[PDB]
Amino acid sequence: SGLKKMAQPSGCVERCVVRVCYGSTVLNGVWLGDTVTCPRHVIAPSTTVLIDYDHAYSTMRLHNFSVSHNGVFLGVVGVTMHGSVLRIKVSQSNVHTPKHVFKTLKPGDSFNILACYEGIASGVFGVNLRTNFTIKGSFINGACGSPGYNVRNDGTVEFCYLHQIELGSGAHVGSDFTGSVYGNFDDQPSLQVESANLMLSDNVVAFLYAALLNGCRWWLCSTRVNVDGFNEWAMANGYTSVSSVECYSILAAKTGVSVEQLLASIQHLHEGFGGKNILGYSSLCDEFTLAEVVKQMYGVN
Ligand SMILES: *[C@@](O)(C(=O)NCc1ccccc1)[C@H](C[C@@H]1CCNC1=O)NC(=O)[C@H](Cc1ccccc1)NC(=O)/C=C/c1ccccc1
Repeated sequence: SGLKKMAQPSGCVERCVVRVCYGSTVLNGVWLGDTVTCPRHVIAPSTTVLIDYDHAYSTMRLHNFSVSHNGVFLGVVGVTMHGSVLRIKVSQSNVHTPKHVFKTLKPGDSFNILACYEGIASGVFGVNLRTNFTIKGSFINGACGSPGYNVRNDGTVEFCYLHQIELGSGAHVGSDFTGSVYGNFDDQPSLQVESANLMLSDNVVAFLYAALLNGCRWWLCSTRVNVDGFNEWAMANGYTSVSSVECYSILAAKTGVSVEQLLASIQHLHEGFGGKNILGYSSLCDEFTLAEVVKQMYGVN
């Protein structure tokens, strides 16, 4: 039993990370085959004023790159720019390149961030892409380029995030590997503020199924609320819509509690826990996808 917000093992990704230097600026790159992808502001001239990236890229000289890994040398052959990322071609093909694909996160999706500095993985943690296209992460200076990823069952790494910026709120933004910044924020020192963050209802439902299956039932209401009724309530209260109730059929089954009843319970529980806890949490928790709960409670053989 238990529910921990865990990260998929980081090993396959650790060996794809590299230090990318331009001038004196240093951040992380993701080396797959003979390409290091990395955030493009490694070439930015300065933080305070708006950056002409077109100009920076046209005036960018290869001789000021230095791409290393654990002290070893990767040569730069050339550099293209694609949205907010550079694709640095390099002389060696990363022998540790994993079977991978590039995949763009929708909000609600969960993924793993490997926090890296100077091309070295320092930490790993799970996180959800929020409705406002930010994540709540922990990144200090030098964390840009830290990759985010998921790993499928066939061992396939889905590379889906490259850390780029921290908004004034503390919320974190990155791009996918095509260079599209999540939520169409700009990788500039500008004043951008994120929309309001909604509670990811689906994840709250899965959380509550998990609580049930871990013998935590005190909160459970005898009220039922249908999907349309819930969705309407949600808009008014800072919550997302809830997906088809059939998604949860396995957990409905195993607990004998319907989504409808959990949706209702969500509404009462919105008002506070009264000093009680649900699996340790003191307010409702949307950290966990359905898939996470199912995998964590049932997902071996
Ligand atoms: C990255 O780690 C990074 O770009 N590092 C470059 C670097 C500078 C100095 C020494 C070593 C490396 C960093 C990550 C931030 C820092 C704290 N937490 C983070 O997530 N990114 C930034 O500092 C960026 C830099 C930048 C990018 C693009 C254009 C200009 C500057 N800046 C910001 O995150 C703050 C800009 C901002 C954006 C919106 C609203 C307010 C402020």
